[PDB]
Amino acid sequence: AVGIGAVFLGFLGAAGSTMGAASMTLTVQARNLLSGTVWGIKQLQARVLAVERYLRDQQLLGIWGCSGKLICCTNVPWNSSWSNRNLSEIWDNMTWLQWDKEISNYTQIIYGLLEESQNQQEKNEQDLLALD
Amino acid sequence: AVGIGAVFLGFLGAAGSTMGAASMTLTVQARNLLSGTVWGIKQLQARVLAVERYLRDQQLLGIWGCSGKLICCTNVPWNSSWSNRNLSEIWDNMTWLQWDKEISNYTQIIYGLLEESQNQQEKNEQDLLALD
Amino acid sequence: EIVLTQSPGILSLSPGETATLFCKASQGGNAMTWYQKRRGQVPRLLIYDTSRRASGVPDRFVGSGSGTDFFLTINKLDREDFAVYYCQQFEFFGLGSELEVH
Amino acid sequence: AENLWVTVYYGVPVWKDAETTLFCASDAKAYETEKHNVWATHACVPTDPNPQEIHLENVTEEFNMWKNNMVEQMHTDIISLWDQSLKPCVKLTPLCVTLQCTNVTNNITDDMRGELKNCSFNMTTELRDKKQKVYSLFYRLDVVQINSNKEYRLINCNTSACTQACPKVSFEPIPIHYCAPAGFAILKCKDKKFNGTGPCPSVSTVQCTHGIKPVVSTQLLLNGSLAEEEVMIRSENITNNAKNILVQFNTPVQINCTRPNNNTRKSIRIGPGQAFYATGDIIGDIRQAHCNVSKATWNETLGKVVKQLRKHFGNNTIIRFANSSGGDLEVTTHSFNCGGEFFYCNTSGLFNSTWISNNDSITLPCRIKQIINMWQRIGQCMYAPPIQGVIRCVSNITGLILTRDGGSTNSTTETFRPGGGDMRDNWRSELYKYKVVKIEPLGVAPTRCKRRV
Amino acid sequence: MIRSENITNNAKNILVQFNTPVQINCTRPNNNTRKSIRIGPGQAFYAT
Amino acid sequence: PNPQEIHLENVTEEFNMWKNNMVEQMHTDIISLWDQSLKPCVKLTPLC
Amino acid sequence: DIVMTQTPLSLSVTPGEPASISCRSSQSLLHSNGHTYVHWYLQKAGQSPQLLIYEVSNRASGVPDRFSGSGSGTDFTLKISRVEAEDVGVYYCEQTLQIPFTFGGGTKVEIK
Amino acid sequence: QVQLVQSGAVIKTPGSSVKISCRASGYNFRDYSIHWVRLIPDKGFEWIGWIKPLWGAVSYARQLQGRVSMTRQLSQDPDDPDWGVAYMEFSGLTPADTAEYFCVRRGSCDYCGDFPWQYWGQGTVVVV
Ligand SMILES: *[C@@H]1O[C@H](CO)[C@@H](O[C@@H]2O[C@H](CO)[C@@H](O[C@@H]3O[C@H](CO[C@H]4O[C@H](CO)[C@@H](O)[C@H](O)[C@@H]4O)[C@@H](O)[C@H](O[C@H]4O[C@H](CO)[C@@H](O)[C@H](O)[C@@H]4O)[C@@H]3O)[C@H](O)[C@H]2NC(C)=O)[C@H](O)[C@H]1NC(C)=O
Ligand SMILES: *[C@@H]1O[C@H](CO)[C@@H](O[C@@H]2O[C@H](CO)[C@@H](O[C@@H]3O[C@H](CO[C@H]4O[C@H](CO)[C@@H](O)[C@H](O)[C@@H]4O)[C@@H](O)[C@H](O[C@H]4O[C@H](CO)[C@@H](O)[C@H](O)[C@@H]4O)[C@@H]3O)[C@H](O)[C@H]2NC(C)=O)[C@H](O)[C@H]1NC(C)=O
Ligand SMILES: *[C@@H]1O[C@H](CO)[C@@H](O[C@@H]2O[C@H](CO)[C@@H](O[C@@H]3O[C@H](CO)[C@@H](O)[C@H](O[C@H]4O[C@H](CO)[C@@H](O)[C@H](O)[C@@H]4O)[C@@H]3O)[C@H](O)[C@H]2NC(C)=O)[C@H](O)[C@H]1NC(C)=O
Ligand SMILES: *[C@@H]1O[C@H](CO)[C@@H](O[C@@H]2O[C@H](CO)[C@@H](O[C@@H]3O[C@H](CO)[C@@H](O)[C@H](O)[C@@H]3O)[C@H](O)[C@H]2NC(C)=O)[C@H](O)[C@H]1NC(C)=O
Ligand SMILES: *[C@@H]1O[C@H](CO)[C@@H](O[C@@H]2O[C@H](CO)[C@@H](O[C@@H]3O[C@H](CO)[C@@H](O)[C@H](O)[C@@H]3O)[C@H](O)[C@H]2NC(C)=O)[C@H](O)[C@H]1NC(C)=O
Ligand SMILES: *[C@@H]1O[C@H](CO)[C@@H](O[C@@H]2O[C@H](CO)[C@@H](O[C@@H]3O[C@H](CO)[C@@H](O)[C@H](O)[C@@H]3O)[C@H](O)[C@H]2NC(C)=O)[C@H](O)[C@H]1NC(C)=O
Ligand SMILES: *[C@@H]1O[C@H](CO)[C@@H](O[C@@H]2O[C@H](CO)[C@@H](O)[C@H](O)[C@H]2NC(C)=O)[C@H](O)[C@H]1NC(C)=O
Ligand SMILES: *[C@@H]1O[C@H](CO)[C@@H](O[C@@H]2O[C@H](CO)[C@@H](O)[C@H](O)[C@H]2NC(C)=O)[C@H](O)[C@H]1NC(C)=O
Ligand SMILES: *[C@@H]1O[C@H](CO)[C@@H](O[C@@H]2O[C@H](CO)[C@@H](O)[C@H](O)[C@H]2NC(C)=O)[C@H](O)[C@H]1NC(C)=O
Ligand SMILES: *[C@@H]1O[C@H](CO)[C@@H](O[C@@H]2O[C@H](CO)[C@@H](O)[C@H](O)[C@H]2NC(C)=O)[C@H](O)[C@H]1NC(C)=O
Ligand SMILES: *[C@@H]1O[C@H](CO)[C@@H](O[C@@H]2O[C@H](CO)[C@@H](O)[C@H](O)[C@H]2NC(C)=O)[C@H](O)[C@H]1NC(C)=O
Ligand SMILES: *[C@@H]1O[C@H](CO)[C@@H](O[C@@H]2O[C@H](CO)[C@@H](O)[C@H](O)[C@H]2NC(C)=O)[C@H](O)[C@H]1NC(C)=O
Ligand SMILES: *[C@@H]1O[C@H](CO)[C@@H](O[C@@H]2O[C@H](CO)[C@@H](O)[C@H](O)[C@H]2NC(C)=O)[C@H](O)[C@H]1NC(C)=O
Ligand SMILES: *[C@@H]1O[C@H](CO)[C@@H](O[C@@H]2O[C@H](CO)[C@@H](O)[C@H](O)[C@H]2NC(C)=O)[C@H](O)[C@H]1NC(C)=O
Ligand SMILES: *[C@@H]1O[C@H](CO)[C@@H](O)[C@H](O)[C@H]1NC(C)=O
Ligand SMILES: *[C@@H]1O[C@H](CO)[C@@H](O)[C@H](O)[C@H]1NC(C)=O
Ligand SMILES: *[C@@H]1O[C@H](CO)[C@@H](O)[C@H](O)[C@H]1NC(C)=O
Ligand SMILES: *[C@@H]1O[C@H](CO)[C@@H](O)[C@H](O)[C@H]1NC(C)=O
Ligand SMILES: *[C@@H]1O[C@H](CO)[C@@H](O)[C@H](O)[C@H]1NC(C)=O
Repeated sequence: AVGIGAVFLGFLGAAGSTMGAASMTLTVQARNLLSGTVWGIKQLQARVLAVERYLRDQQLLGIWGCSGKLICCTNVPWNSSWSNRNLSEIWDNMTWLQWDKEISNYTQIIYGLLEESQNQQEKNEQDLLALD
Repeated sequence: AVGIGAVFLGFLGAAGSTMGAASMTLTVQARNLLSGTVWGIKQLQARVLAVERYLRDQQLLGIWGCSGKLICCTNVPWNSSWSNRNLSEIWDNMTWLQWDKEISNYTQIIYGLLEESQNQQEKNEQDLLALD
Repeated sequence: EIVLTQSPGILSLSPGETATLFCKASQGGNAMTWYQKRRGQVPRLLIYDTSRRASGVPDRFVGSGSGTDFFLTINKLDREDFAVYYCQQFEFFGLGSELEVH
Repeated sequence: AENLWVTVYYGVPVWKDAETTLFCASDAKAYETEKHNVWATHACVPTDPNPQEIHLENVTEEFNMWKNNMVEQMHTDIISLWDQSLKPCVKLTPLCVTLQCTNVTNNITDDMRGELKNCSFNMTTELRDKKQKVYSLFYRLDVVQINSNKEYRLINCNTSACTQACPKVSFEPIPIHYCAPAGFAILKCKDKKFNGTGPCPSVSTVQCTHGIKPVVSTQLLLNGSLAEEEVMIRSENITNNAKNILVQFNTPVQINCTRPNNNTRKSIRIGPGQAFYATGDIIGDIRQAHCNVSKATWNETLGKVVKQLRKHFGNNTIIRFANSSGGDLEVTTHSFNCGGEFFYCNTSGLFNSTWISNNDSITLPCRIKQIINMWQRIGQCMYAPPIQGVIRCVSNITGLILTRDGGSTNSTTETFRPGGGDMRDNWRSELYKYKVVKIEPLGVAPTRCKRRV
Repeated sequence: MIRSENITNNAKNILVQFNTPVQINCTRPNNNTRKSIRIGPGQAFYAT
Repeated sequence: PNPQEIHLENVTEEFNMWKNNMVEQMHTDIISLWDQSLKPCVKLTPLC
Repeated sequence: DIVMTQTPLSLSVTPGEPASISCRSSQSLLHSNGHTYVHWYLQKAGQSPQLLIYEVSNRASGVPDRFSGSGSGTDFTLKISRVEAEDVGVYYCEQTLQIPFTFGGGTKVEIK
Repeated sequence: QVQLVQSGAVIKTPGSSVKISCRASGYNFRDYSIHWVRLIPDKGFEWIGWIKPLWGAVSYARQLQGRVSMTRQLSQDPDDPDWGVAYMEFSGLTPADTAEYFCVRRGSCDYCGDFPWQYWGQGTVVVV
């Protein structure tokens, strides 16, 4: 029939698959990220650590150009000193966990580059809107 | 004069009115949704239940096309097996509490339909942006 | 006072058949309870609120009816079910109908 | 046209029934009295002015008060903060000594019995070596006989050594405004004709309830929330005999309870910094503590509740009253608090009449008990200390807690009887207007617009 | 399955976990009637 | 490490130290953790 | 393997009386995406099976209210409300929640 | 489980007064009512009255007042707080009162009145 349990995977379902098939379904890891007298305080400090580290990822996402769009292009070019890999491989050769080792030095340079490339784009949108 | 207390209602003000007059003022139920040694823990588990179930509604809203727009069209058609009602009535005949009984079986089918209709629209926006 | 009247008196049957038991109240809009008492044993509950069942009662026991009429229909009669059956509303009991073998 | 599309709507008025933890709102005027002279005046939240009681036109809502929550939570936490005010107070273990008690100095007639016993015993001083010989006074409902001579002991000394109550704190009721947390509303039924269940066609939304007085009376509810127009009676199935009939009447009946012994206090020192307050001499006369209601007022109020009771049991029904056939001392009596001491009265001059369909005061002889076992927990009691001077209070009887009599005969009479029982039935006379709903925004409705690309 | 840290070490235990269970039948055959000695107010002490 | 003590040029600010808070909070909690270090310790009743 | 048992074996139904065919899985069939992955199929003898009820308590695009789906976790009932002459055939219960797809043993309904 | 154990059968004289224990065990005794049902031959069942054993508030039948009295005894120890015992002193007997006496209890059922009694006692027959 229509609707089967084969290609409709679950949480962390495509965790070994290639990036071109992991970016097909990103919402399944997205929605299970917030919901799911001293052992009540083990409940409190487990809950306010979940809603805190969710908001921290929604803030670093927020101050770039991506409010809730969940996939978004940007303006910074890709300097080959970061990864030096071909484009035609890294969407069907590697997998995401193999990528996260391959780049982990160069984050906080990209995250610093993204904020300035947004705030430069933000006021330049205003200067276009101000003259007209 | 200008500015009267008649049509400027309060919290849950239009709760019996029709949908065409309840969607006139939706912000009044919106803004009173977050703000307003053992009975301090009755304060803590009342606060982190308020900010948690607010973020849960802001996440289900977020992964559809509606970041903070508070009224937004979408792309899924309205199958008449859900409601089978006329359009010309349900904005001036019924009221919202009469609607919530009339549809409550068919939620989590609509909420599942909305995520796939966004993520299909999300990557197709990228494939339009990638070729040019 | 609420008075309860049981209809059939002695209802004699054979095992495997289906018996009905009709009990008539005198005040509408209430619940009903059906007590089964075997010969020389402690009575047990079968029905409360005119439709539900007690803990550990087979699903061949079913009761229905509202207003002033209340039925207890037993499908697929066993050999143990030939007992006295009692109505009860709030304190008042029926005099009890009897089930006998044929 | 027919190509209808889903449009979500955030922030939309609908609700479902739910139950979550509510909190206080003590009134801000009661904050001047310093550092918990009553329980929960610094612990929980200062209130707001002018709570936005706003009407909800064209709204009906199915209320309920018997399967209601928040009268279950109110019984839960009031038990708990009663235990919060006893953990600082002094444990009263070293008082379990074999007493030696004689009659109090009084004109002992054979008809009367000794209400107050003398009870001189031994008790350690602040030094661990020496043992002073001190005397006190004790009620007869606090000593039992160890069985020549006559030597008693405390009644709670078997199975439950239990604390004193610090005389800094006070057992007076202050108002408590229950408030819903963020995201929850409290619907309030404004109907002037509203029994227990049933759709209330005139509701209103608040955020904090009106001032509830937590009192503890078993029969004869006190000091709270009179009705609008008539005398309303309300129950579960009224042809049931185990569900109480919470009568709540319209004009108040003023009660005038007192205790005329002077009852001078004195402080016995248990050890290092642990005082124990015992009643010493009594100055004046040994008189019985009593209560008064006006006979012209009370009989007129029973004339009201015998009219509304005939609406459920028909006319020509000879309604009579009786005096709570049996039970413990705290249910056969009108048990209440007054100024810090615990009166147990005797409502048997009140509930004694018969009614057919065609200036002086009633004195109720009360009696006082010092140890207190409210809510009947297994290992607790609470020795309330004595208080100086003549004690007098004035309260409004607002509602009764009746109970029908489970007949099985073809009689006409229906002998109603008072009975306290569970302490929840007091707070169901205050929390029947309020239910708590959960605001559930983010609805969905079809209309004719599509998200353009 | 046997499993350890460095198996040529002598201070790390070898947690053997075997496949079919071996049923043990531990008992104590004294009848050992209890009784309650009262320490004070509401403090019982149960001694055999 | 190295707390970011960073200057605020062209800034004046009306300070106060007598109606200041946080010397009231510091007196409050130092009383309280002085009581935290005495609840494990031994009560000295039988020395009287 | 998960077991799909079908009750009863065969039913001789009158035209008009509500008929019920029940099937029970080995575990619950509710998935996190929001659909219950229990299905029902119609097969005539000498004819390929056709889907009737997908995503139960919702009808398909071409079947009327003569078929219905209801139940909960591990308990699934197919209800045939109004019987026609074409209602005869063998019905199958089948899960599309997990891999593999397991089918029912078959419930024959005939005419009287 | 819930178990209600009664007392044994007695032989009394006209003018005496029985006392029938009913020892409850297996549930918290401070919560649920205990009724008393008398079963007479040729008359069917007959109610007597309940006892709410938290405080001990009782209420009898209309035609048995002055002749019945129900007390209770709780369990005042935290080592075993579930058990308890209800009583019944049926005073002023008659040869027309020889019957079987049952102590019952409602079911922990919550859609369930006080009167649909689930667990019953073993039954005590009393001969006059
Ligand atoms: C709550 O309040 C009610 C109302 O007061 C109390 O009920 C009263 O209880 C007292 C004590 O039992 C009752 O007093 C007794 O009354 C008996 C009947 O009195 C009539 O008969 C005598 C002659 O027998 C006449 O002189 C009298 O005028 C009446 O016509 C008396 O017989 C009793 O006296 C006997 O006992 C005492 C004590 O041993 C002796 O001193 C006497 O000499 C005599 O031997 C006694 O007087 C009173 O009647 C009750 N009121 C009623 C029934 O309306 C409740 O007790 C109280 N609640 C609690 C828990 O106590
Ligand atoms: C004392 O009085 C109270 C109220 O005054 C009575 O309580 C009501 O009793 C009735 C009947 O027992 C209850 O009705 C039952 O409701 C169940 C739950 O339904 C809920 O949801 C519906 C839909 O939203 C609401 O309309 C409803 O109010 C409930 O909130 C149903 O499951 C029941 O149906 C079952 O039983 C009937 C009859 O046996 C069958 O026909 C059905 O097919 C099904 O098997 C039934 O409808 C009602 O909920 C109770 N509460 C209230 C507040 O009204 C007591 O029964 C009464 N007690 C005595 C001893 O007299
Ligand atoms: C029903 O409501 C009425 C409301 O009037 C209530 O009656 C009042 O109760 C309060 C306290 O319960 C009484 O207030 C007392 O008044 C005396 C005389 O003025 C004061 O001396 C008292 O102070 C004592 O407590 C202080 C702190 O503990 C001590 O420091 C001090 O030395 C005193 O010991 C206290 O303020 C008041 O007199 C009555 N009456 C009136 C007319 O207000 C009644 O109690 C309520 N009923 C119930 C059952 O709760
Ligand atoms: C409870 O019983 C005690 C024990 O008897 C009573 O206390 C004692 O009462 C007597 C008689 O009043 C006192 O004796 C008198 O003392 C004064 C002063 O010393 C003396 O001048 C008199 O000649 C007479 O001897 C005694 O002091 C007093 N206290 C003690 C410790 O013995 C007590 O009065 C009784 N309770 C009540 C409420 O009366
Ligand atoms: C409700 O009112 C009735 C009156 O009809 C009260 O009954 C009376 O109760 C008192 C005390 O319980 C009885 O006095 C004593 O009786 C015992 C024997 O039971 C005897 O040993 C004593 O010497 C003394 O006489 C009185 O006789 C009794 N009267 C009647 C007619 O029953 C009842 O107590 C009241 N209930 C409450 C809770 O106050
Ligand atoms: C409960 O109600 C009954 C019925 O009204 C009361 O019984 C009656 O009480 C009065 C007052 O005591 C009795 O009056 C008699 O008056 C004469 C002269 O004053 C006096 O000599 C008698 O000793 C008696 O007081 C009346 O006979 C009596 N009736 C009956 C049938 O007993 C009863 O008093 C009420 N209970 C309470 C606590 O008030
Ligand atoms: C309080 O303590 C005193 C001091 O021991 C007790 O007095 C003695 O009690 C014993 C035991 O009964 C007697 O054999 C002595 O003769 C008593 N001596 C004196 C001087 O009285 C006293 O019994 C204790 N109890 C009370 C109530 O006073
Ligand atoms: C604890 O002590 C109390 C006080 O004596 C006991 O209560 C009395 O026990 C006797 C037993 O001979 C009874 O005759 C009395 O009727 C009881 N008094 C009351 C007011 O009921 C009690 O039995 C002791 N034990 C427990 C477990 O509480
Ligand atoms: C509380 O009021 C409601 C509404 O008036 C009552 O509900 C109905 O009362 C009538 C009166 O006899 C009954 O015939 C109906 O069966 C009741 N229910 C419904 C759904 O209509 C209710 O009985 C009242 N309760 C009390 C204790 O008086
Ligand atoms: C209760 O007794 C006390 C003790 O005697 C009375 O208080 C005394 O009052 C007089 C004047 O009224 C003063 O001269 C005394 O100094 C007071 N004594 C104490 C110890 O305070 C009190 O008046 C009595 N109560 C009543 C209502 O008269
Ligand atoms: C209860 O006591 C109060 C005060 O002690 C009484 O109220 C007084 O009543 C008299 C008589 O009419 C009036 O002269 C006073 O002005 C009232 N004072 C106050 C403050 O109200 C009341 O009447 C008593 N009630 C009963 C039933 O005895
Ligand atoms: C007891 O009853 C009296 C009389 O109704 C109450 O006094 C009323 O209090 C309210 C509260 O503000 C006023 O609005 C009324 O005007 C008062 N009426 C009269 C006649 O004075 C009194 O509050 C009640 N409660 C207590 C504890 O005394
Ligand atoms: C657990 O298993 C692992 C993998 O089989 C073992 O790791 C290797 O074992 C061989 C066997 O001699 C060694 O030569 C290697 O040096 C080990 N390490 C690596 C990185 O290959 C490990 O020794 C086993 N542990 C135990 C206690 O048996
Ligand atoms: C252990 O000893 C107890 C105490 O005698 C035994 O319990 C008795 O059992 C008999 C019948 O089996 C009863 O008649 C007694 O009333 C019981 N006594 C008590 C105090 O309960 C028990 O049977 C013994 N254990 C074994 C395994 O035999
Ligand atoms: C990251 O940097 C460390 C040293 O700074 C280096 O050893 C490592 O190889 C780098 N990672 C990659 C993926 O090159
Ligand atoms: C929702 O489904 C239940 C059974 O699944 C049905 O009884 C009910 O009528 C449905 N709701 C609506 C509004 O049709
Ligand atoms: C003291 O109280 C008892 C209590 O029963 C009493 O019997 C006695 O008469 C009273 N008086 C005397 C002098 O003992
Ligand atoms: C009580 O009030 C009624 C009301 O009319 C009156 O008839 C009666 O005389 C009053 N007194 C009584 C019953 O003692
Ligand atoms: C009882 O009397 C009242 C008097 O107001 C009347 O309205 C009512 O109809 C009567 N009851 C009956 C059943 O007639």
